Amino acid sequence: REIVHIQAGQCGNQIGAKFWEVISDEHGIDPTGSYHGDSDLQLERINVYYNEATGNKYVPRAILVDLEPGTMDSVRSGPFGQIFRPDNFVFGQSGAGNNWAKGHYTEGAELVDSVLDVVRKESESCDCLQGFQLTHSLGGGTGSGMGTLLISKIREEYPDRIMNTFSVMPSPKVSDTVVEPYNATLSVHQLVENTDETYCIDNEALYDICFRTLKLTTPTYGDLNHLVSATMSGVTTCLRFPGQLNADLRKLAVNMVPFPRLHFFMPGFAPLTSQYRALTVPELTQQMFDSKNMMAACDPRHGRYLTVAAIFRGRMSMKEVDEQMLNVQNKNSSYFVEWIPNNVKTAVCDIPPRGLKMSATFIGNSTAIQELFKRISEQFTAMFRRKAFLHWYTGEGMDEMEFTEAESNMNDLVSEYQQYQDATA
Amino acid sequence: MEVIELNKCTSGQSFEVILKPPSDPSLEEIQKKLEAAEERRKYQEAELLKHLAE
Amino acid sequence: MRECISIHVGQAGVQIGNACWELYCLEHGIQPDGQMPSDKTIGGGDDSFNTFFSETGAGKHVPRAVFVDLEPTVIDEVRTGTYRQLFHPEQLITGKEDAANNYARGHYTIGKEIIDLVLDRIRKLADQCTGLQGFLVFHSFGGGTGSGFTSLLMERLSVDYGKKSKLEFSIYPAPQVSTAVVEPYNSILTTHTTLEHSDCAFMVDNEAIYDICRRNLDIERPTYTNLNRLISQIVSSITASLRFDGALNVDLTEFQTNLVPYPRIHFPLATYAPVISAEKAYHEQLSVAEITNACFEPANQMVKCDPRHGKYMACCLLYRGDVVPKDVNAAIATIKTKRSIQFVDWCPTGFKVGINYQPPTVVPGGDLAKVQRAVCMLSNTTAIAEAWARLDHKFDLMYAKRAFVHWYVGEGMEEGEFSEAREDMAALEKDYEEVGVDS
Amino acid sequence: MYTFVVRDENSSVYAEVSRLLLATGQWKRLRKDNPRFNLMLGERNRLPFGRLGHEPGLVQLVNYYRGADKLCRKASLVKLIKTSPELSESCTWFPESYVIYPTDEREVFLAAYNRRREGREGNVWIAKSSAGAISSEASELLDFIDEQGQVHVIQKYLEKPLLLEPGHRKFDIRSWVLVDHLYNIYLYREGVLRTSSEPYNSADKTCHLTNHCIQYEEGNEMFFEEFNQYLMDALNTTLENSILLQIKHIIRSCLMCIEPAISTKHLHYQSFQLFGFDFMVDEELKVWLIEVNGAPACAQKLYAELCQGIVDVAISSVFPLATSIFIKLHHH
Ligand SMILES: Nc1nc2c(ncn2[C@@H]2O[C@H](COP(=O)(O)OP(=O)(O)OP(=O)(O)O)[C@@H](O)[C@H]2O)c(=O)[nH]1
Ligand SMILES: Nc1ncnc2c1ncn2[C@@H]1O[C@H](COP(=O)(O)OP(=O)(O)CP(=O)(O)O)[C@@H](O)[C@H]1O
Ligand SMILES: Nc1nc2c(ncn2[C@@H]2O[C@H](COP(=O)(O)OP(=O)(O)O)[C@@H](O)[C@H]2O)c(=O)[nH]1
Ligand SMILES: COc1ccc(/C=C\c2cc(OC)c(OC)c(OC)c2)cc1O
Ligand SMILES: [Ca+2]
Ligand SMILES: [Ca+2]
Ligand SMILES: [Ca+2]
Ligand SMILES: [Ca+2]
Ligand SMILES: [Mg+2]
Ligand SMILES: [Mg+2]
Repeated sequence: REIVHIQAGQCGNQIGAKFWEVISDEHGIDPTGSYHGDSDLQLERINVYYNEATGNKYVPRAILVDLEPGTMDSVRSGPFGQIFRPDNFVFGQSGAGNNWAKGHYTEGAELVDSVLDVVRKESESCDCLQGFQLTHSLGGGTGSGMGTLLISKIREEYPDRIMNTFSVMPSPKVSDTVVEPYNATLSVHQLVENTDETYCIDNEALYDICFRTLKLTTPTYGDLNHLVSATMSGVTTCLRFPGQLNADLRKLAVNMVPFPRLHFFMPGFAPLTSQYRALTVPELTQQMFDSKNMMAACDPRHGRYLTVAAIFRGRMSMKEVDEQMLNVQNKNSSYFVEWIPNNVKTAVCDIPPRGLKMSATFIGNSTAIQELFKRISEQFTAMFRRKAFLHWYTGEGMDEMEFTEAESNMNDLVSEYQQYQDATA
Repeated sequence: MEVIELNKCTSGQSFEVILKPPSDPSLEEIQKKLEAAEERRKYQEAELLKHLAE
Repeated sequence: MRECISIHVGQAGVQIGNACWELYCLEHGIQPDGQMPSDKTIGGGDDSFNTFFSETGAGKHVPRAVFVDLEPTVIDEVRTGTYRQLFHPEQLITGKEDAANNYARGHYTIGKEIIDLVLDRIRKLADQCTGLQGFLVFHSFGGGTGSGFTSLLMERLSVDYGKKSKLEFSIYPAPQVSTAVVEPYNSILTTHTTLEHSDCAFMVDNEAIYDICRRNLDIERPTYTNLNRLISQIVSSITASLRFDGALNVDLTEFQTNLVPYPRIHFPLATYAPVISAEKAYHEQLSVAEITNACFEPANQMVKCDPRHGKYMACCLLYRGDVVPKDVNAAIATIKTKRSIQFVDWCPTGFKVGINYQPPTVVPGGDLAKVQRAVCMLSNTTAIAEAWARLDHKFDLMYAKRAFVHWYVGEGMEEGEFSEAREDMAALEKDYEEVGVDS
Repeated sequence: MYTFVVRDENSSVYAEVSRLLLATGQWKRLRKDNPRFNLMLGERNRLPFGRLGHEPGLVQLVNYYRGADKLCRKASLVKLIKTSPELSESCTWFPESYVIYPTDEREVFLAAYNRRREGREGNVWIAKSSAGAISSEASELLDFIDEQGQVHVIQKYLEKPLLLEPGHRKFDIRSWVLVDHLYNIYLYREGVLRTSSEPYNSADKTCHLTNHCIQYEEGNEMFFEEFNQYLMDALNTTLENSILLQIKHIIRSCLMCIEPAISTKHLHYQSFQLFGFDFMVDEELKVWLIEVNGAPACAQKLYAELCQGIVDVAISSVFPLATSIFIKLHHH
């Protein structure tokens, strides 16, 4: 039933805030937490993400976390800042210095108990908790280091609940600091053990989409976060709106993850928006499966899809949707594994996103994602082979061994993806 | 082709037509399996919490 | 008069149960508040419809039904629906969180927590039965509740109600309507566990119902409501002999006697005709011979398969409406010479026939045209093994890579249970080949 | 475009059909076990018909009729002709045949054999079976059947075959027949005669077998223009009149007989199949059906045109792309 949302760090809080703006709009909730919608389907599954406080107010079941106050202060000042529960803001002052060790071992350890206190308080008010979704980046300190520490503690205290993350992967094209490959590599290992579903949101891909498709010569983080918020709204649509599938996080994990470690999804969206022309179902299906519309910078033609989940939003012909989906599978027969029957699932929701008559959101468990983890691993090794920048971490108590193990684990992950990219029936 | 066993009533009738003649586990045994599965769950969870403790 | 208790497990079982009890109420003149004007014995009786409805002193006819689901949203539709007044709250059992399409989660993890409460409510229905015949169990193959909780419940029913008959209505999984990629797993697991606890099981392939809805009702995208109204017509024609005066199939034991010569091969193939669109303006009423011929068309079967390439072990014809035995025997004469109907050499080549004069009833505003005569054919033919083959192949494709297996082991199952279940299915397939094929 | 799969590499004809399908650029081959195919050029044995026609969005077609083995199996053919009212034991074009096990007919075979020895009639018989790839004494026949471990047919041996001159030599006729998803029957205009080079000696299996593997014209294969010209010169008649009306009649009888049991109309998948009919001709210009082959190879010269005929008539009629070489045998 209920989902508990957590956003950690600068990136995590900015994409999280956009997410709450978008879905609050879709459910007709104004910045003061009041419902002003015209349809009842807006409120049918509203409690998945919102508590109801008397006065007919809805409060996001969201927890905002950071080790420095700036980004959370902006969230409180931004649009919809007054919708969040003020007790749910949990922040320190020292910051994490884009250092995974500081978020995981030193500064973050000091704040983690207060976060877990707010988490416990939200869980206790849950009729039946499904699990948690975390928004964060892997390139920084707080979202990456403290994010994964939080996930570990939450798994300890709620071993049977689902753990889902939207994880922003760093890219040299949109780099804050050079140590991003270290942080991400350390984070990936944690995710491999302690999440059931992770949406890989690659900043390289977001940049390319803004530059090439959306024709934006100079993208900002806000422009990337528009794509991220549209995607997050797409993938959670089946959770938030009534439908024939009655989807929840655990059903999504069971049907998308054939092997526990291989749970890193490639999201995709169509039409790419930043235009009044109506988009037909064939165009939606062609764009949806195009690499240029996917938000992890991997080529799906370099691997094979283990599983696919697609949701179409708006008023359209379901017969045409099924026709186009079956057609695209037949055109791309070589890129779907044959030893999983019926591994492409389609859902429909009558309600479209804001400012579109119809859209499509794509969730792919593809072996091509190994490219992403290879990219990071290369960057990691390039610095690690000379021990470059390691002192920032050894100064916080870590040892080279932990780095060697994280690298080894990620290369293992890549190997595991290759094993099933080759396997056939 | 013969018709046999014709029964009639107010709601309907029934008959047979022939065209050619011919040419458990106990309750305890259940609870042992269920309790075995519960134990394998509890063991795997204990291994998880041990790992997290490390 | 001997009672029959219906058990509806999981989403598919519950929604189909809804369609069925709505149809029963229309067929017996029972109104949604439980009142039945034509019943002159208030508060009691041993009429034929009393096998499915008990009576209260207030004149309410209450289904002998239990609805079970591991989450509440589907059964809540029963609680707040048109026929809410029909059921005692004690009859609608709901859980907290479903089985997430996981057999192991429904059989072991979550089932073990609710099985005793379900058995309790069932025992409460059985206590008001002067002579309980047995149970009719409705469920899907593919769902986690539908498969796992049903198999556990069937074990416990074989324990607590030995000497009582158990019949299944099973929704066989189709990609056109499916919910999960792991449905082949759940199908094999629940079939293996349930096989020795079920006396007779009627499989309904969602693919067949879907195609019949598209083709005969001109519904481009059939919903669960359409599928379930068609399925409820078939179920009604199967249980009509239990609910009405008659001489054929008057007790659950007779289904085994007439349809199942060997205990493991207890899956009769159902074929239904005619299915006519209601929005269709111009209708023409099919003859006894036309619908009886339709019973041998693969496109009207509940499971897609070719009986021409199998052997019959038993064939029973259930007519409803304007039908007299003369037309039935004429039609049979024609068909025996125009179709390939081979029987096993150790069974008579007869047809057991039953006729109910009351024509099929349809839901007002439904998509089914009301016809003057209809027939459901139940035949036990080896051709249905094709469906098992299909299912088993899918199982094999995934299990060769152990895909998704970890979700089951994580609940307490063992990898060995998969192979055990699959070997049982291989035995079942071999049994069908031994009974039905020549060299 | 159109997807298809291949599950019979040994197939001579459908290796060429597989060749052509790619040659149109609009057909893409798949792996053997990928079930998302429009077409299956499938295997001879254990072909899983039960798994066809269940893929959503796909129209599925297979190059074999389930149940057509009753025609293409010798004991099955004999049983099918004796027990079908449409054919019957009376039918004139099938040589007298019996089935013997080493459901059995060992008593009636000898029962007629005595009626032939007493009648002083030509009493030569041949025993054979489906597994393989002649005598006047029955004891020598049955003792030969019991030494191998399979069901065998004993059939009358045509002691008066038509003989090609020059040579005084025996032949057999092969006709290729395509049955499509609508059960139209198409007789390929080009048949072949498979001849014997050693003169017929009614008093050595080579002289009495036509098969080619055991063996005037190139490769002992005489084609229809030449056999027709020979029939005109030597016997003042045409192939059409003297032989081809009977061949067409037999093909129609056999196929119409089993149509209700194998037809894929109203089924969830569709079948087609190419058959090889093997006929015998006696000195009265009477045509006798010898055997029906379900997976035949073609004549090397006739692989082309014919395989294009399979693609034209059988495959692209259901899966269309972006003068007839077939004779449509009409039927109801
Ligand atoms: N014909 C028909 N099939 C249904 C219906 N509901 C679900 N199904 C089929 O049942 C299968 C899924 O099983 P469910 O009954 O939904 O699952 P469940 O038993 O509720 O168990 P959970 O996994 O806990 O949700 C799919 O193959 C569906 O096509 C229905 O109302 N009618
Ligand atoms: N009753 C008969 N009278 C005369 N010759 C006969 C005969 N039966 C068989 N033959 C000869 O035996 C040969 C092969 O017999 P058979 O019917 O087994 O064909 P076959 O299956 O071996 C060749 P294929 O596989 O190409 O059809 C024929 O070419 C024919 O000349
Ligand atoms: N898409 C996106 N990426 C961001 C945003 N902010 C930071 N990043 C990326 O996140 C990484 C830096 O981590 P950050 O969240 O700022 O550090 P933290 O506060 O310690 O968690 C780098 O890869 C940045 O490119 C944002 O708003 N949107
Ligand atoms: C193998 O494919 C499957 C993939 C997912 C599910 C279950 C739920 C589900 C959940 C979703 O988000 C919460 C979702 O997309 C928004 C979705 O789209 C179809 C489905 C079931 C399947 O059979
Ligand atoms: Ca401090
Ligand atoms: Ca504390
Ligand atoms: Ca009464
Ligand atoms: Ca029993
Ligand atoms: Mg930053
Ligand atoms: Mg359910």
